[PDB]
Amino acid sequence: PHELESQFILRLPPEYASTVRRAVQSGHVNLKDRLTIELHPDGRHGIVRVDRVPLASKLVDLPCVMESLKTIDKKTFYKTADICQMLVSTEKKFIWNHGITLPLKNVRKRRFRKTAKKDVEKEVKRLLSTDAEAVSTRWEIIAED
Amino acid sequence: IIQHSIPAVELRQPFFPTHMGPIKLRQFHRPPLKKYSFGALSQPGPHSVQPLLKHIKKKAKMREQERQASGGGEMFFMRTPQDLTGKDGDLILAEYSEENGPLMMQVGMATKIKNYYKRKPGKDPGAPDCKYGETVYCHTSPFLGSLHPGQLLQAFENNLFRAPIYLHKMPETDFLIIRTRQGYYIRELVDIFVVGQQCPLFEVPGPNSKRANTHIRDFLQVFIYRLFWKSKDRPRRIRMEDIKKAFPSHSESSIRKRLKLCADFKRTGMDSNWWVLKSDFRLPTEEEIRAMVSPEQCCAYYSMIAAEQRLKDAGDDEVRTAPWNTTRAFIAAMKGKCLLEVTGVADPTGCGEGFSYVKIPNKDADLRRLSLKNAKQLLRKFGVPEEEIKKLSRWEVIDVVRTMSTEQARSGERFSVAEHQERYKEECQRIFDLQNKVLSSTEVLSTDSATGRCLKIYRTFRDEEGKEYVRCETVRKPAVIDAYVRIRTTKDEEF
Repeated sequence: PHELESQFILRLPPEYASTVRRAVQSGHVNLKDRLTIELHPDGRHGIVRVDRVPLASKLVDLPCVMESLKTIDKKTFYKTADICQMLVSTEKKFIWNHGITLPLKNVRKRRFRKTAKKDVEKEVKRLLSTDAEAVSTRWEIIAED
Repeated sequence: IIQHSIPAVELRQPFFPTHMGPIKLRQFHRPPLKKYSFGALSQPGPHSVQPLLKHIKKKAKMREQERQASGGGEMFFMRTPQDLTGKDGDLILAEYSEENGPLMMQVGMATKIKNYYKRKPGKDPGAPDCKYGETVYCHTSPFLGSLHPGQLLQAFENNLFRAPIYLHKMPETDFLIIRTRQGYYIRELVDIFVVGQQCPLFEVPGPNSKRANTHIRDFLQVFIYRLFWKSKDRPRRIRMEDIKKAFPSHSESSIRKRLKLCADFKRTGMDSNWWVLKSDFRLPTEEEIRAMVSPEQCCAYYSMIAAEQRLKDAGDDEVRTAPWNTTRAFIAAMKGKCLLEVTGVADPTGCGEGFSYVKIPNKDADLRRLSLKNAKQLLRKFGVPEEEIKKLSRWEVIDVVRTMSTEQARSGERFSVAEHQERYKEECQRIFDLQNKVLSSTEVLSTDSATGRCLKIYRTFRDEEGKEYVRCETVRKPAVIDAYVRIRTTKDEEF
């Protein structure tokens, strides 16, 4: 079978980004030893090791949706993957408010129409299980108390 | 004119899914980073990324050899799923301004970049040249606004939408990591476009529509035909629970309706518990199966069911922002049926930038007995200018006095065409110009219930050995409240 490739964006500190960029544009396999990525079983934490120097990483959710588009003639472009995550290196914390481009900054706060967390469904599933495992249940809409 | 990849026009499941559940509809076009169970990345630890530069230039040299061996013209290369990897070719990135667009391309589909260039009045030097796309000279603006003289605007153009794009350079810190089961791979990116508000060219169907049910039936039929083509046994035969694995929300009556014509069930003997193909039935060829369902219809269906999920999760303003309504409104506005309020609640920005695609409609005897002279004195009394009094044309003077009128009404116990159309046209251009300026800006931007009643639930459980403790739990979140009590009210009516 075929599994859709999973592309994400890696953001590095600027000096480490310059060393990684120089090693990528060089093209040797020396970069392969120099740059490693360890993703922790949290799923939202990691180390990126540039030249064997550890950097602390967080995999965050991006507010917009990006799409990689490949081409052979620079006139027709074929969509290859959807990018929604970024492993910035240096829950609410794992959500990035800004977009990658310069015009998109504070997009989630200003350029996004109010949208719901769809979280609440999981919380309702937790309450329903407790109700069904009880004997009696007493609902009461309340006032200030 | 748009030629998608052979995985896209054949509707392969990895790229075009048969069924999307609720957690996969909430993560629509935002696929999370999945953990592998088997493979090299499934083992926990540090993993080296691998630089592909030799792979990119080897594949590009190989494709140029293929093109020059085939006569040197333009070729079609995307024939396999392995052609659609990010490991080769010139990648650009494309960011979207809206959170959830009305239409969005699946993986494997093609789009074109058109550079619309309105010439200057009289002499013009020529289109400012651009790295990507082909240039076309547009007298009639494709978008809602109109291009300025000497303004080049790039745009994504395909069968799904048409949207203005703006080339920005990438950040100096960001690279692109393509992870697969075997390892990590790294590219740099240099070009990233920002895609403005889409102008939809395909109408998303509504839920339970006739077009919606027709697409569901045709998609199931195409999947059944392609399973029959993949079958190796001579009287081609399939299994029902393959289709039940692909379409699990379908009632099996509908699947048996699709299999009733073109197949029959063998219970005993050879081919037992298989749906063999009927001997008189000619299985359709590849081009007929491609003519059954189009990929853009699948994208419109995916947009409909994703919007169905988002609306369902969020408990009439939201219903107007649903893509079937907005796509119908925009396509009707493009034929000239109706106009759109460009400021409204369907605005995907939430501020004054961007448009909203929701429909608005495009919409006494004695005066003659005045005997010219007294009508002249009346026109003098009302304050009519002396030119109209001076011509003194009986019929014109009476018509002007009738136009002056005096109104009045009470009981007891005015352009409707040009002005309305002109205001809509100017506002569309103003919003379009504002959207272009905000997205183009390389300027850095500084980082920045009704009842008032909570819900309390008391209960009764039995502890180990013998006990009867009661727990009183108070829910102060109005969101948890609504979902909780909605289910309770539904249950009160399930019996």
